[PDB]
Amino acid sequence: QVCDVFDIYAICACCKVESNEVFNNYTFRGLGNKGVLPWKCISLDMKYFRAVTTYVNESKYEKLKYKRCKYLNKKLQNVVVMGRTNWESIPKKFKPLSNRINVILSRTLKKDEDVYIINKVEDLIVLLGKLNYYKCFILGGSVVYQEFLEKKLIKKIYFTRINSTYECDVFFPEINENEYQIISVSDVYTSNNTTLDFIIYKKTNNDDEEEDDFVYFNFNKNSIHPNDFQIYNSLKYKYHPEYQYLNIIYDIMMNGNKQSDRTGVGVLSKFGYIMKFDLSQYFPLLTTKKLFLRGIIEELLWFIRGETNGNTLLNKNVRIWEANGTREFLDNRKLFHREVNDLGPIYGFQWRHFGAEYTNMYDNYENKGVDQLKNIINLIKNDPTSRRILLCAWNVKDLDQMALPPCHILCQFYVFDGKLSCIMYQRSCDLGLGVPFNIASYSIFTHMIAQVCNLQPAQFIHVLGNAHVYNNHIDSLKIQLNRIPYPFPTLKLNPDIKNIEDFTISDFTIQNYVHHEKISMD
Amino acid sequence: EQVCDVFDIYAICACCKVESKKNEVFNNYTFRGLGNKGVLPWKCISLDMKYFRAVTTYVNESKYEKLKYKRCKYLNKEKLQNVVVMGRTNWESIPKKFKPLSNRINVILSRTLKKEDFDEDVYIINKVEDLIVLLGKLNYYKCFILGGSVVYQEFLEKKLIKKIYFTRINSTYECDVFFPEINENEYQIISVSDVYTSNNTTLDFIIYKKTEDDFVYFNFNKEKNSIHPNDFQIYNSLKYKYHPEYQYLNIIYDIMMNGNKQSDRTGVGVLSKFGYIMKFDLSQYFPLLTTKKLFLRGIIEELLWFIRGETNGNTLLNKNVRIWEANGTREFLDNRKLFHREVNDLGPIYGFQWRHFGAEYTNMYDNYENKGVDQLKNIINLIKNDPTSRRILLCAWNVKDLDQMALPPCHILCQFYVFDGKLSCIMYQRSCDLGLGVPFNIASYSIFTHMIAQVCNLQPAQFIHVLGNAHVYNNHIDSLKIQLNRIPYPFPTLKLNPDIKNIEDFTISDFTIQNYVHHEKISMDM
Ligand SMILES: NC(=O)C1=CN([C@@H]2O[C@H](COP(=O)(O)OP(=O)(O)OC[C@H]3O[C@@H](n4cnc5c(N)ncnc54)[C@H](OP(=O)(O)O)[C@@H]3O)[C@@H](O)[C@H]2O)C=CC1
Ligand SMILES: NC(=O)C1=CN([C@@H]2O[C@H](COP(=O)(O)OP(=O)(O)OC[C@H]3O[C@@H](n4cnc5c(N)ncnc54)[C@H](OP(=O)(O)O)[C@@H]3O)[C@@H](O)[C@H]2O)C=CC1
Ligand SMILES: Nc1nc(N)c(-c2cccc(Cl)c2)c(COc2cccc(OCCCC(=O)O)c2)n1
Ligand SMILES: Nc1nc(N)c(-c2cccc(Cl)c2)c(COc2cccc(OCCCC(=O)O)c2)n1
Ligand SMILES: O=c1ccn([C@H]2C[C@H](O)[C@@H](COP(=O)(O)O)O2)c(=O)[nH]1
Ligand SMILES: O=c1ccn([C@H]2C[C@H](O)[C@@H](COP(=O)(O)O)O2)c(=O)[nH]1
Repeated sequence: QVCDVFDIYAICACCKVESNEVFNNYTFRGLGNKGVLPWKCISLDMKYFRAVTTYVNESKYEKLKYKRCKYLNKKLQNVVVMGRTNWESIPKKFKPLSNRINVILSRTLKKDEDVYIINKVEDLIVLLGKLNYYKCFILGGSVVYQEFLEKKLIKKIYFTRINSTYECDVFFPEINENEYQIISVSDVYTSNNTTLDFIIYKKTNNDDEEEDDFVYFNFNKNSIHPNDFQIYNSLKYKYHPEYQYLNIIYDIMMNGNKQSDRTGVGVLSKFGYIMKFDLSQYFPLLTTKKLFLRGIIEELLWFIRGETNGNTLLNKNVRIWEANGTREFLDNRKLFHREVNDLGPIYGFQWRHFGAEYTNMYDNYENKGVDQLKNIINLIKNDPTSRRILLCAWNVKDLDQMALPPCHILCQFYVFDGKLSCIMYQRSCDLGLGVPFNIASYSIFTHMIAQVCNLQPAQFIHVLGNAHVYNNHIDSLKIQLNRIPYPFPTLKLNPDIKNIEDFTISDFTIQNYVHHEKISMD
Repeated sequence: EQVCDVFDIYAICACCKVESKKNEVFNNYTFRGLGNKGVLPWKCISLDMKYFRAVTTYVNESKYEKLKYKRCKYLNKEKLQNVVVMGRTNWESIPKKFKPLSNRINVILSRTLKKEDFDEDVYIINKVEDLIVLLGKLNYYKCFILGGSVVYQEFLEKKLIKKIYFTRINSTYECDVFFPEINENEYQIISVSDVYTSNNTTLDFIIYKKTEDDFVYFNFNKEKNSIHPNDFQIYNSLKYKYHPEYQYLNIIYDIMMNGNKQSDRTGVGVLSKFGYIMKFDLSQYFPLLTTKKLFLRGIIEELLWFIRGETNGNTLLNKNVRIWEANGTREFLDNRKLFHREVNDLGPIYGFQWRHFGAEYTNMYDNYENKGVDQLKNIINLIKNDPTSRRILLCAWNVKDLDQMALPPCHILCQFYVFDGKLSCIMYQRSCDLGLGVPFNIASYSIFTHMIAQVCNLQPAQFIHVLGNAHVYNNHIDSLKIQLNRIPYPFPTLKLNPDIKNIEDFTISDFTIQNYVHHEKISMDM
């Protein structure tokens, strides 16, 4: 086939377009608006474009030309192909595209030279056949893209997913998932007030003596069916940060220890993982299934007021703590003298009143115990290089009085160069149902603390102690592992809030959340 | 072109330590024992046999034509098996059932015996040069010199070895023949394996050496201190850095190269990073760092004092353990606003939180029996009676008591994990002095894991070290540059007196560190 011989690739940047809402690859399809780009200026895409359409490997060319000659008969640059409309839109100082053989497909133009013009697609394969070039990149225009994809002349699409909405005239054609497959996903980035990532579609099939040393050092190296993780195992580059979560799921399914549970539910378990999410580049809200945050934010606000009254949450239809406050749950816990939905000295109490005698959920605890939360905020503002900036919910004295002992043992904070990072240590991690919400909670918490200390959020670092997958989440997680993440959304806080106690539900906005379908984990 | 590169001649050996401990010096020549009375110095080390088999039988057919090409070129010409070469004494030592070595072309060096003296499928050669002639006329992948001391010695001196695959057997036996002293300018270590236990010894495997476009695109955005670099020449020369000690050393390198400059308490300045995990397999080795000398008497006395629930610094000072001396002084306590604290009364620190969390601290002499929560007793009962519990945590960070402590704990919490009769331990460290504290902290929580495992009738599995604020002191940088260019030794082992059934019944004499091999003392302070 002619795209393998001549190495014809497409490179495009697609934004989202105006009108639950359902998402798919076609979500990202905006190319142009009235002759020009639909977006202001996205310098990381500009930079990826330059490096991709510029890169040549002279050491690799011998093989390309042999192939090209054998198929025909016998300083290195790439070729770049544009439609006339596309060519028009390009400024001036960049106009004869640097270090690239500029080919222009037009039925109207002809002429300068060293800069080629072609009347038909077929007349590109002729020109390719007569040039020394490394690879051929189609820079498009909708029409150019439309016709090259129709003719099956594309080996890979280098597709930038610009995760924001613009007014658009012209759209990338709908890539058929039967003709092309995604093999690679980049890291997620923030450039010019949008997140974005870089994915690669490929056309489907329808002094190395230290290599033996590797084998020698490997001389001593679960009824899951990997063949069911086909999309997951096929991917070459899984750099999207959502793979930190998905890879842990894969590791527990493949290598996890079979253990029984309180009920006899059964888990696969492992011990000790770290995930790190860059809050400067994205908000890490899982995209491989639908996640809701109103509950999560109300829980955090409830913690921050130091509440222990489950009814405050139930009256707002936040039901996270409902099972933990029933008569039966508290009686099983030997809390015979505890009122229904009185969760005892849990998170909120330990954050605002650590060490105070707990009475009931209605008592006035003002100025009682250690206000750890106010203390960690003062340490951050007045002693940011302190290695003592910890918020601890694990009150050993109070554990038996809590509806249950906290899963989220502590937060530690780190300040460098006006930036705030947070470690949270979780003793017990329900990878299928809990951990996704848990990453979102403490990611939101890191933004709130950062903003009230006039700092920028940097990393949220999640340490997993007992890390388990429920045997009844395994089918749902097989489905989830075979979905390709989308670029992450962004979190906006109302910028007016400079005190940790002044946030309300309306101060929080998730932007550009693109996600696959809700999964019922059981 | 060199004969050893055309014909791909390698040596493979296993060397133990030899007969003669207080102020003892170690170097690569520590591991030199090859044999005793015409057999091996040790009974069975089955993992070394497994490794020897895998190296001497492995072939990549799809790389042979390339090697054929090269050999023909050099000689002026146009199932695949390795060759193995043995001295006659070596051959006679091998049990009958193992001869000739299966799936290998067997070659024996002899003058006294000829081919009529052998029943087996073997080539007899009476000089080194006839080996080279033979290799020139055989189809084979690689050639392994399996020794004899006389065979190794004559193949090294003649520069006919491209690499030595060297097993370091970290135990002492009676030897009468020895591997030649390797010349550090002829041969250099390029690679070091994981550390293993086999047949009640630790061992590792080192290698001496004779002295895609899509990937590029996804790295389009690749950008710190680099304010000492390639002072790490040996560190950076190594290809495979698999010894678990590199978990420690690689974090040091990461902090030096990418660390953030910040002030701290003392005002001495550090390089800092946030969030690391190390994991040590206590079933396979005791991770006592070997790139500098460490002593354990003090850290074991500290641990026993923690378990006793003690806060009296004078108890350690009377055993000549000074770990807590500086945090016990009038000036230290007064600068903490502990004006009403007696000298060396460290307040409600680790041992108090482990035995009496929640009790009102009075003084270091009070009897706190049955006050506060005995967390230590609770986790031992949880491990025995509820082993799948996700609540097996021992926590020293008592928020209420922080200001009463000489200083707040660095070692915040231990979480335990039980599967299949093995105990693992995560310890979370809020603040980690990589150059001085962390080496001791690894050894301390590794021993604790052993103690808890034994008293709950479990075997130790992993000690998992989580580092929060991980820092290198600027005054330690030159000392750590030295340490990082040192090649780790196979780790020692830890034995406990097995008669101890209760966490509280341990004493210093119940602990033995065997086969500690290390580089010399470093003063971290210049
Ligand atoms: N987001 C992205 O990655 C990219 C976006 N764009 C945007 O898209 C728009 C440009 O694309 P769109 O309007 O389709 O225009 P195109 O660039 O696809 O241009 C179409 C023109 O190219 C010529 N042409 C097309 N097919 C042939 C053929 N088969 N043989 C000979 N000539 C042919 C004709 O020129 P003639 O008129 O001379 O006959 C045709 O009118 C702009 O808004 C631009 O900024 C462009 C590139 C990439
Ligand atoms: N730990 C380890 O990795 C290893 C240990 N060993 C141990 O080493 C000991 C035996 O080794 P060591 O005593 O040196 O003896 P060797 O195995 O080195 O064999 C020595 C004999 O081989 C013959 N030989 C050597 N070189 C030549 C030559 N260039 N030309 C002709 N013949 C040659 C001679 O045999 P002849 O006298 O018949 O001419 C010589 O006496 C044993 O204890 C064995 O268990 C051996 C290998 C590896
Ligand atoms: N990933 C990706 N794919 C695409 N195909 C396009 C794209 C979009 C429109 C026109 C062109 Cl030529 C390329 C873009 C966006 O980047 C642009 C767009 C328009 C002009 C432009 O300036 C000249 C390039 C200078 C240089 O590379 O040195 C850069 N992104
Ligand atoms: N790393 C390393 N290098 C060495 N050269 C030797 C060695 C030692 C003595 C004789 C020989 Cl042939 C090889 C050893 C230990 O060798 C042993 C010991 C016990 C059994 C053994 O298996 C031989 C048959 C198994 C097989 O290969 O099929 C090999 N270790
Ligand atoms: O914030 C939370 C609270 C709970 N869990 C999950 C982990 C376990 O499945 C269970 C806690 O049960 P124990 O570990 O207390 O037995 O709830 C979380 O993942 N996150
Ligand atoms: O067991 C210990 C005790 C102390 N430190 C080091 C870390 C810090 O450099 C210092 C205490 O730091 P702060 O209290 O200032 O965080 O002691 C350790 O690494 N481990």
